[PDB]
Amino acid sequence: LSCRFYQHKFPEVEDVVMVNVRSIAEMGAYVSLLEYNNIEGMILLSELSRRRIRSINKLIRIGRNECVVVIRVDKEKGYIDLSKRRVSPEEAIKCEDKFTKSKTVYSILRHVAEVLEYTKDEQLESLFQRTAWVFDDKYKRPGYGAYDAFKHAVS
Amino acid sequence: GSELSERIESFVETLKRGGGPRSSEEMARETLGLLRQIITDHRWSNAGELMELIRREGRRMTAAQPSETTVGNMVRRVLKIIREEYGRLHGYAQLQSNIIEAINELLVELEGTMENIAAQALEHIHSNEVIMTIGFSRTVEAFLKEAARKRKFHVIVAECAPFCQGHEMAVNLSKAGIETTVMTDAAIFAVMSRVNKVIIGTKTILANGALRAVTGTHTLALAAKHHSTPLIVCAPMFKLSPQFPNEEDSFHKFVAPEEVLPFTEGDILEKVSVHCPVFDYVPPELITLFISNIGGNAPSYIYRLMSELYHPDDHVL
Amino acid sequence: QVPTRKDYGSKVSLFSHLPQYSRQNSLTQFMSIPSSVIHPAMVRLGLQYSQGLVSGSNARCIALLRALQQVIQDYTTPPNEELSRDLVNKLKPYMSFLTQCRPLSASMHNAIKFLNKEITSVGSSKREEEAKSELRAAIDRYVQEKIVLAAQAISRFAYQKISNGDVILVYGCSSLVSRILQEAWTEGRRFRVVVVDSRPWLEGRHTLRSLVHAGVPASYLLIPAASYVLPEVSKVLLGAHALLANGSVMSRVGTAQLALVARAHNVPVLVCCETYKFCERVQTDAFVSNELDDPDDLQCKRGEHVALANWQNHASLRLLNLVYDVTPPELVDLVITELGMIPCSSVPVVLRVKSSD
Amino acid sequence: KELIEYFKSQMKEDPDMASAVAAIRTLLEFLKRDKGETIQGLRANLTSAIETLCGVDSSVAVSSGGELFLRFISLASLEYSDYSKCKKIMIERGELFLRRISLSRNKIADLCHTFIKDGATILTHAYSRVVLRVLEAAVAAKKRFSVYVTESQPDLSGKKMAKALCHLNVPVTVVLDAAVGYIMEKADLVIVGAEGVVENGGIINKIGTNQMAVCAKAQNKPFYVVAESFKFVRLFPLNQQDVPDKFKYHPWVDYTAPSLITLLFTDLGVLTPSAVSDELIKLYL
Repeated sequence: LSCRFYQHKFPEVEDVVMVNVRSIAEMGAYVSLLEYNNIEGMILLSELSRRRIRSINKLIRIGRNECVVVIRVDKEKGYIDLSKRRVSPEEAIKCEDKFTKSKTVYSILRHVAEVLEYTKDEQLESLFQRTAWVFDDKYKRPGYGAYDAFKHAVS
Repeated sequence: GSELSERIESFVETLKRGGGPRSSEEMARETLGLLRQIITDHRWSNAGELMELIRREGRRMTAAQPSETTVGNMVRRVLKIIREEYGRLHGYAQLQSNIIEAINELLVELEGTMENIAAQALEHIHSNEVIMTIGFSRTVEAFLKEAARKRKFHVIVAECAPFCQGHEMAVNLSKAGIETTVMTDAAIFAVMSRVNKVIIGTKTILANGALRAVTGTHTLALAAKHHSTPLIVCAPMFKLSPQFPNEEDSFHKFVAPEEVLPFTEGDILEKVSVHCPVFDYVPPELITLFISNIGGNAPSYIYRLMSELYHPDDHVL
Repeated sequence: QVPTRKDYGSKVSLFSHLPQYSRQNSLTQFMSIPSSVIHPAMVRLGLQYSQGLVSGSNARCIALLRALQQVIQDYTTPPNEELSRDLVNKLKPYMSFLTQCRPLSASMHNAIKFLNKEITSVGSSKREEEAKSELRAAIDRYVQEKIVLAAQAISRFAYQKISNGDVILVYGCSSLVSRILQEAWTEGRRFRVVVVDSRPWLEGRHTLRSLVHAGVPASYLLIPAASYVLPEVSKVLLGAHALLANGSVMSRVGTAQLALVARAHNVPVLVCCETYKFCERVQTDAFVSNELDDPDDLQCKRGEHVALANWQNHASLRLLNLVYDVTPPELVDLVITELGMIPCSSVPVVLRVKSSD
Repeated sequence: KELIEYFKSQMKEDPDMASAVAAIRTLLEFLKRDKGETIQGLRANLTSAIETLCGVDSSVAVSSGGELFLRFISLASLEYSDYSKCKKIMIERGELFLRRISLSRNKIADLCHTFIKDGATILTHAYSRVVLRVLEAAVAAKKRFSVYVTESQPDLSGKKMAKALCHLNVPVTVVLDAAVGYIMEKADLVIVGAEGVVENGGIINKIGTNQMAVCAKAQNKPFYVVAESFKFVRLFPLNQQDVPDKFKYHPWVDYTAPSLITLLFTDLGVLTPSAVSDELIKLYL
């Protein structure tokens, strides 16, 4: 029982997303996008660093969460190109805080759906769209708007 | 500011008094964090002024403890990173964030070292093998305790006489079930007739392929050269030092002789001369193979890693 | 899908992790006759490899690249998929089938790595057959230079080393050493070659026929009698299959033994290897990465009492024929590549100038 | 032949001057005096110049320095397309390379004399300025040691080395050249000057060296070899006849196995013997 974190199923261009590396290949590093229902992405071998890299396993760390910037996206082909070279430490801290707030909102709505015993993923996605994605579309801020609305609703 | 010098002096007398922290990868992370704190808490116009600054505090940190080379080679690697960025920006203001992201890349390189050696560890272990190690090192015990997941073999952990730290390695490998045999340090040539290969760690790799390590392992290297068994030095690349062996006789670290001859021996302690060197020198001709996180390298290849990680103008620090 | 082969016989306790197959066993008993899971060229390559018809390293890599050319020529692209990912996702079951037929040579591993680096470097804005012809031309140029230009360069570098009145020792079957001896005999050097052979391949007869047909006076010998001839032998030439990062020489099994007896008789060792047969992988013995052939190949017919025929009745009987072994780097003197004469200590260093750095 | 006359005038004006640097200066003077606008026309003239310098002087360092200079000319010809600016580029780059080479010996002295312990024993071979420069930097660094120099029978230059060290007021002793295995057990380190380094890590030196090397092998003594970077040779001698016979003429040159050599002390630093092949493969002859 899982869903994505925002109302869009695919991230936009130059959008820093939080991923976890699952496997390493010759073309790049296969990752999973934790805030987009674990869709498969790829960090390129040319984009892993700004320095000459002899091997992919020196900086991959399969099992570690990392912030990567999206370089190319294709909804038809299903290809998502990611990059660790383009992201800044300030953008990495911003993506870490945004992923932490979105994961807190995801855990809150998962506990709410477990209390409501909604075993179907479509009813849970409708609950997502009626609770968090409506505020995210109203405030035009994915992750920040839903967490801000929940912090205001707690008071 | 002032808190920087607080942390620097705390690190300096921490290295002066004892081993703080215990293992070396935490110490390398502390050194890189201290170096990024030094480059983020100062003001400079040229890169050479920060270069002279880092050379001065590197001199201070290696004058705190001359026997431990990890802080010195980390300072030298940061110096070569700064030199490479100044050379690639010379052929100005964006230098600081470039050194910050380079230090972050070095931290991601450094946190995944032992598990990369463990990933390449299966290329050196076959079934029903006799392994002999010396001392205690978490890289070699992690190596063996994950290589025993698909292979079944034997590890003979020999204790070292100043501090029998191989008992901890024996009880850590025996929990994984690798049929660990515990012996002394005097039976190595007594058991070298059956040991197929020698898989040890080290403290510091020198520039010529030689290495200082836990004491008694030069004897093990001599016995393994006599029996022509290959030596596996499972060592990371932050123990790589450009310091040559014959250099002002500051090689060995001597400790208190209480562990060799106790204070309750008698009046004979006055007319005796007890030395306890906890480190030993192994030449490169008694070494077969080094295993780093980037792969296996020859002792005839340590100069290339030296010139790729260090600069010859920073050997004096 | 492809199942795993039944490992034949009783394995050695030190070789429990390495597979041991048979030649009377083959994988295609439970496979389609129009091969759909594996390519027809790939299953043809696997049958040519499993039966022992292609045993030389350069011949194995050349037939592998020809099968890869037939794979790329018979390749189609599915919709909403890129070539640079689907090709590496489809070639990995092919290489797994090839490994399942026989443990791969290191020349095949370096060819796999170079092909993966080449088909990773294809931009998706290119067309289908344009990129296919570019990759076919890249494979052709790669095998062209790193076979014939490397062989001509190593033959030219060995022609200036072999003198007149010399006696040369060879072992096994290699195309490079045979081409070196043929070009040295035809270009003016007068010498005689001592051929050392070993059981159970008996592949020294191939280079013996290559030396007699070239007009060279030959001498055929075995590995125990090489100690009889090494006081006579002035130079030992060997054909290397792989060179490792410590300087070890992975070749046929009677190499480090022969190099040790040659050093004991003060005869220098000259291995002949190309720059594409190098490895970043390193091993220090013949036990952690090796090929195991059939256990039924060691038997012989010396009269009427073939003793290793029904060897499987004895539970305490192990049969073993090692294929590859490594040499200590202090035993081999020369390494003759197309860049010149190096020691073994520059095996990874040439890799550093062959890794685009 | 003005080239051999200029070579002998450059080599005889300074007794502290090596043959290889005089050959490189002669080659630079011949390239400045050529003024021929041709790549192959300059390459053939340089090859005839090195042919004359090898027919006159039978030293290995002369032909080594000419091959490095020829590789430098080939690199400078392959870099610049037009020859008019390339001539001045070759002249300026060769003058700057000779200025870098003429300061090499002092660099060897300050980077090499650090290894020698105080109160130790040095074993050394025949006369060369490099081991004198290393030893005078060692005694300028306030070190005391006892020196044993080989008498070196074919030309009694080790006695001249001992005279130059007694004028330096250091304890030196002419030891018999048949006694290098007699004093090997007292010699804790053996530092030797070489005249040519082959590709694998071995060296080309005077005839009494290689046996001393195996005396350093059976008795576990560190055999240090000291040589500059212009003595790097792109050869592979396997046996003792496999050196080129034009440098022999009672043999004059012994090939020393690279396994018998502990360290090298070049302008790149204190190196393993495997570093010479690295420099020779990125130099590409």
